[PDB]
Amino acid sequence: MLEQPYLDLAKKVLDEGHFKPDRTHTGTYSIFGHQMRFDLSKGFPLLTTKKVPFGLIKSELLWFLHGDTNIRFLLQHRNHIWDEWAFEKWVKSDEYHGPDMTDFGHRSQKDPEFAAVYHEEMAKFDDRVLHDDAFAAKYGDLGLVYGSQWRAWHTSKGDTIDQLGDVIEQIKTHPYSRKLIVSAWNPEDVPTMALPPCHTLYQFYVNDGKLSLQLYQRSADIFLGVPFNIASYALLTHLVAHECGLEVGEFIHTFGDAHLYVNHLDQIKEQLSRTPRPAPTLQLNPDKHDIFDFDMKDIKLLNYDPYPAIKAPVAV
Amino acid sequence: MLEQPYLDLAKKVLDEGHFKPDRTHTGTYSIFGHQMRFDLSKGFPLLTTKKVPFGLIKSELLWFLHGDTNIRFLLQHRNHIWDEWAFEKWVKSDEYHGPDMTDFGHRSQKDPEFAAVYHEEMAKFDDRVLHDDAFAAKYGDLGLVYGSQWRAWHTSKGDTIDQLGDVIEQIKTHPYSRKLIVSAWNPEDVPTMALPPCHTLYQFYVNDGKLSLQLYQRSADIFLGVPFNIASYALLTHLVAHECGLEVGEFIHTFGDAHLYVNHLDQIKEQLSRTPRPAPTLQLNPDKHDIFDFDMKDIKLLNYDPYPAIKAPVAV
Ligand SMILES: O=c1ccn([C@H]2C[C@H](O)[C@@H](COP(=O)(O)O)O2)c(=O)[nH]1
Ligand SMILES: O=c1ccn([C@H]2C[C@H](O)[C@@H](COP(=O)(O)O)O2)c(=O)[nH]1
Repeated sequence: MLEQPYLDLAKKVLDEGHFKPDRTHTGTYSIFGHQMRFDLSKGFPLLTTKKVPFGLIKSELLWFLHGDTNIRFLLQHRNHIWDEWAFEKWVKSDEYHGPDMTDFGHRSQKDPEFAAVYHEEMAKFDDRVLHDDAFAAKYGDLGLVYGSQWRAWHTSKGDTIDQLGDVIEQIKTHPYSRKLIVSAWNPEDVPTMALPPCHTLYQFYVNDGKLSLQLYQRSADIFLGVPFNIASYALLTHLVAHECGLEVGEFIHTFGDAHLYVNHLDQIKEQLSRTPRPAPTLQLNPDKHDIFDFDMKDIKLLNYDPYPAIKAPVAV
Repeated sequence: MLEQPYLDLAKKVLDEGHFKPDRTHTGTYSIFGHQMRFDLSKGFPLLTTKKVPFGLIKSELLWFLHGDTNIRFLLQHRNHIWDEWAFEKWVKSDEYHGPDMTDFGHRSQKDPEFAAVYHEEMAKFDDRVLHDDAFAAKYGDLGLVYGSQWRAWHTSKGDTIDQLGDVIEQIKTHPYSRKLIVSAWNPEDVPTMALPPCHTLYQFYVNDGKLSLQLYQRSADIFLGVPFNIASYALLTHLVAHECGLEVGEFIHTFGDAHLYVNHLDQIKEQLSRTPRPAPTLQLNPDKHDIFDFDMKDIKLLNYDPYPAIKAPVAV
């Protein structure tokens, strides 16, 4: 089945992943260097052996495509995937005067009541960003996140480069170019960042009128991370193909440190006992072609029939 | 045998590589996305089914390590791998007053006498760079080449970052870091360059006291390119391991566009009829550990017994 490569990665890490301690002191089982491919002509690689929220995937991707860096957009779509990042700044600001939120991420993980005051402050923060424009401009803007890296790479000369916009043009004028590359890694910024890009670099490739894309992910959470990562980039591959009038080829996913956190083993084992169902089909707006001017309604997933979702503790 | 992955790549591209035209109008057979690994504890991956000049590999690598960008160093070691690049500038300079060298690369490929006047001017150019310090400073310096990218990444703030020097430190203080990454791709520079980095990015990884390195090569010449590329990075893996006091793991080589130029098929087929011999063993100076202060004498290849070399026309 289409998603089999993912299940095969989960197995391999269980069988031969060496224990390797990580920064979160949680513990992991990892392997270095792995690659899997998905034939996008066979279907959309959104897992069926477990329910994945495609809505969070499409919204976040469009957010990236717009060159947006402000969370406000996301909250407007109920997408909270990045809140933790903006909320941190607020908490550590001189304007922040409320309950000490030190190590709130896992502190909430170890306190039902702390998580109460914490989920309270968070709910407030999200409200301000949603309504108070000046507050949003100050705390809702992540700054250095995929959107600016893809669409507004700051140059020494003081300008900004639209990597993605330029590459799409190159695909339209030199499809056989061996350097349709977009980077998210900037040695200048990487040192001072909290979490340097996990999706370090990706490359397009065209042949026989088909578009393929290879992604280099330096670090990966097999259980919680990967199911999403696959959907984000397979979707990007479709959008760019659509915009360039090409057929879709395959999404090649290359890994650096693929890992399983020790606290996801029972969950991963369970999923492995499930049998993949046919993959869903993706459908994009035929009339509209400028992918940068796309919105939710322009992308629809069909025939997605997953198994129930699988809950598991995030490693914080 | 140790080099089997390479032979397996050659086969695969012959069997299922789709014809794909390239910028040199030569013609190629390519595949997108491939990965092979070499267990460095089993030997050094310098091909035995064909003779490869390790001297050119060690000198060029040290050149990179020194953060050097001036060809002068290379010529001092009889290494001419980069001449073509510096020679071009000279030819197109206002100080250059001699035979028109337009498209000299392949123009020489189609004229025994042009190649004569051309090899004459080149021999002169190399002499000036070797003796005339001022000329070298002007034409012998490539500027944006691996050495400066690895060891002196120019920042907007006006500084220069030593990626490699910093990463080696991180390996010594946080070996389990999932971001021991060095990039050679700069969106700001890539557009105006003649040949953007083929070796786009590489990543270190440590576990069980062993160092592994994964390389992302966006484009590759299976026949003339790869045999060298493998040696350069397997050697870098050894040097860094040596400097950090770790054992050696494996070199994982990831590819974007792996290709065979149409004019190398008879040669590749011939090599495929050869049977790999045991791999050579690498030996580094035990007393000296600061790899940036290394020189030829500090690295020796043992028991390398290849088959005769295989001549083939370079795609220019
Ligand atoms: O889309 C994402 C984002 C993050 N990660 C994971 C990788 C690691 O589990 C953690 C980042 O820790 P470091 O790799 O930076 O050390 O987040 C993913 O797999 N997918
Ligand atoms: O160390 C090297 C340097 C170059 N190439 C090859 C790849 C392509 O054959 C050509 C570069 O052409 P473009 O890929 O940039 O389009 O050089 C290699 O395989 N190895």
